[PDB]
Amino acid sequence: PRTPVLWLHGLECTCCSESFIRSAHPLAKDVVLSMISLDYDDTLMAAAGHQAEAILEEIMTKYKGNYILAVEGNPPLNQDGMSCIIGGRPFIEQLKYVAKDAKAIISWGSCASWGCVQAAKPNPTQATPVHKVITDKPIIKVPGCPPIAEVMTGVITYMLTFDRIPELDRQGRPKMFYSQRIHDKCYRRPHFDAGQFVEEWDDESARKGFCLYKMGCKGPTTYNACSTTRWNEGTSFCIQSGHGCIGCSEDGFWDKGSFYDRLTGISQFG
Amino acid sequence: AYATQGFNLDDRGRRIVVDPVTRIEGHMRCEVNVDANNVIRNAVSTGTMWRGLEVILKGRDPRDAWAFVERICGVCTGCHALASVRAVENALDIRIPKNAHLIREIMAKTLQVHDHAVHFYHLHALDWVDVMSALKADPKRTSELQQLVSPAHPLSSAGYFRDIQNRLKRFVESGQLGPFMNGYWGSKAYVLPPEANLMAVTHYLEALDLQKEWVKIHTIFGGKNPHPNYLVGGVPCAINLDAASAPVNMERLSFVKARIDEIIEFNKNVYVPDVLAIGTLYKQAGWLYGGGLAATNVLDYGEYPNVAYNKSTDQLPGGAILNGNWDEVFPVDPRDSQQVQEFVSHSWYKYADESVGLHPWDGVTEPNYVLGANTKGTRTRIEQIDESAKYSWIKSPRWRGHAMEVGPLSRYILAYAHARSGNKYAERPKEQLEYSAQMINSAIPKALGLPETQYTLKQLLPSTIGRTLARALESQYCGEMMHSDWHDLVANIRAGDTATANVDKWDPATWPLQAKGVGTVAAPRGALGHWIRIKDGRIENYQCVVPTTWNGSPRDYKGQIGAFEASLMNTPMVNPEQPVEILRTLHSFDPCLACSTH
Ligand code: NFU
Ligand code: SF4
Ligand code: SF4
Ligand SMILES: [Cl-]
Ligand SMILES: [Mg+2]
Repeated sequence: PRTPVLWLHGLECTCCSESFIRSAHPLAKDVVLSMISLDYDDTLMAAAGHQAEAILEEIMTKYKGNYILAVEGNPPLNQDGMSCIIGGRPFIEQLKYVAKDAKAIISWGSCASWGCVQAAKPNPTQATPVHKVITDKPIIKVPGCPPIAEVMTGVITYMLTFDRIPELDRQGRPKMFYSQRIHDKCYRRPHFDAGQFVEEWDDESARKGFCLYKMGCKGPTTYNACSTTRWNEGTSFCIQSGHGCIGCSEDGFWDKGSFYDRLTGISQFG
Repeated sequence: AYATQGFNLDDRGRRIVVDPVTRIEGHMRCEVNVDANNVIRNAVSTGTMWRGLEVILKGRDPRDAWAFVERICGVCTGCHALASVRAVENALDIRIPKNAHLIREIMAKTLQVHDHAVHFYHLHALDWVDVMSALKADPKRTSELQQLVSPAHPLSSAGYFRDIQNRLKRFVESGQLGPFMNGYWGSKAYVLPPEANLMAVTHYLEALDLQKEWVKIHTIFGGKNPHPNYLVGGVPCAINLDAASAPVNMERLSFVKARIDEIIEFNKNVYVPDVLAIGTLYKQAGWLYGGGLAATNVLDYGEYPNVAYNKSTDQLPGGAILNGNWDEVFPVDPRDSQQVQEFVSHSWYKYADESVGLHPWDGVTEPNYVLGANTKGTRTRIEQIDESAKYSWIKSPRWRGHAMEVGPLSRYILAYAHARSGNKYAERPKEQLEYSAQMINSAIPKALGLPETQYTLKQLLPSTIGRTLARALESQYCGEMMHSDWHDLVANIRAGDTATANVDKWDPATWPLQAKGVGTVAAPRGALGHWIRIKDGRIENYQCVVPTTWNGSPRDYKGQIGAFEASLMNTPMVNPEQPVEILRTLHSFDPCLACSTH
């Protein structure tokens, strides 16, 4: 019996669902066919409307306290919650309903974890992360916009193998993936350490792969696996391809000033 | 009941509600009315989400905007970033270097292919393919079908198909059907034979594995996928051949070329032939519904110029066609205040005067969630939405007051029209179309032992089958184009031009104290534009009009219907409680609801 996963979608861009299917180890194909039972998911499921909604009732009954709730996106509280409508009702009502009998909740991405772009000032929909709405259930936060594909399937794999949520840091993120700052093992560190920086795009320094701190790189204050695990089967990451980290796995990163403004107090990060 | 655009709308019949519409991006509610014979006579498109990115952008730095707007959508990932950097560069009079141009084009065409192919197999296919009928297929006859549909596809043996069939059989017999749970399998809306269904399911699984390889092009140039990085003034991926320490070197470029060659093979051997074969079989069943506005009014901004900054060399040449007159393409100007305008008469927003449409440089986004008097249910529990009043988070874009369809089908109709008036840049899309028509009408029927048909492109293209076909052809053309772009990029680098960014106007102290700009993109789902005003280094106004905004739009002040609503009209449903035909036609637009509402 494969563990049922009910994958809900709130206010979102769908980057988390897309990242999931980029996983090389394991393949998303193998996750869906052999590891979980992906019983509700708006992006992939065959049923629509009344036939889709009826699945939730069936799974919650049959696997009470034995299904995982995965949430992509987040609930808005403004517009009486009707800036995100599902089956004619606010999304917050669906979220609360499915959460009550879940054995574990995964907040996929920065949207579910923290609020992400729709929660940036002035937050016209009062988009609210899942843990501020569901307060009586065990939640794992997997932040990033989106998180790395292998981090997402890594979390699932751990949960299915062990029937446990992995050890979390104090922000609710799994230590197995979010224990290092980007700046800890970033391959440009030897340049940072020698005070060798890009000062303008496509300068001689940029063509030599010098450090991106002075171009606004937020790697020194951002926790994720991008520098080591990297993206899309270890092909690259933001810094390797020439752009500073914008801090996308950190709470409120959209409202920490311009992405191209440098962190102050560089000595701090030596 | 009223008449508009040659359609007779009537809401007297039985009301059917589909909420949620699944296998799309984001959130949509669709309602229809059917007559005594289950034919759709009214259709209502409701966008059921809004985030307010246009509001969030105010006061921020234009150089940062691309990152915010990129998060409008993770499916069409990067097309908003491109629009944004183009809009800011247009406002600030920045010309990007040739290598930045070519790298952006390669990224855009990679998105086109990834988005189109994933859409067809993972979102659309299940409206045409019965997965349960694939269980009953003969593996030998499936192999024989494969070899007829696509001789050059190497994965075609009977044992390969039987193996795929057995894995599916086991999955089903487990009692945990997952994504196939509560499906409409066995509906008479499904017409394919078992062998075709098994072929399609096999390709579903193939595409799901392969799609993660294609996006590695984005990862090289833009660091990650989804949501690769962009830059105002060029690209961040600096070039050096003669280190291991540059973002782009010859080894990285050779890797990109290998991914491009894989894409070309997939489009030619799997995707295009599947759509031609499935299209032929539904054509044989007489399922030519879903034309909607494509039969009359189509629009695209035009994209992919052979020569940078020279719109006459667009390889998907744009413009506007009205009233089904393919002999006259009107030019489209995103700067003209009397052309692209958005109404909110039937949308959950407010203007000073909702009898007028606003050009996006003058656009306003103020939410106004309120339901009409004829609503069944309450503000937080809608049973039947009231389309006489405000009924969607999607604005209503119009072109000189006309309702238009956008997307790959629109671009292919435009390309065909341009080609027939002597535009040689449109020659390849024209060739693709004529080849496709001959396959659908003659070659495939003859190979399958079906009678030959004599549909013109004028008849075949304005339909749900035609819309699905155009998407596949565009995928193929985009793959072919980025192959040429790669050669141009490598040639330019080898000739000594390594420039990737123009930083002359990077610092806001160099900017005009106020400015306005527009960036347009042929996004996977159609015509995308971003319109920006800048004041004293900050964003003063930022308005997006997105392809699914056009296609999914509610009615305007005159009561004219948009593309989704028009396309559902006059379609028979086998069972009005099973939305198979509704889903087939809606999915043919590849609705992106987060895009549509932003
Ligand atoms: N293609 C696409 Fe997006 Ni998710 C839409 N509609 C566009 O800009
Ligand atoms: S070493 Fe730290 S600031 Fe330079 S993470 Fe950003 S480019 Fe590497
Ligand atoms: S912006 Fe890129 S390196 Fe920082 S994906 Fe990794 S934490 Fe986001
Ligand atoms: Cl956030
Ligand atoms: Mg808009």
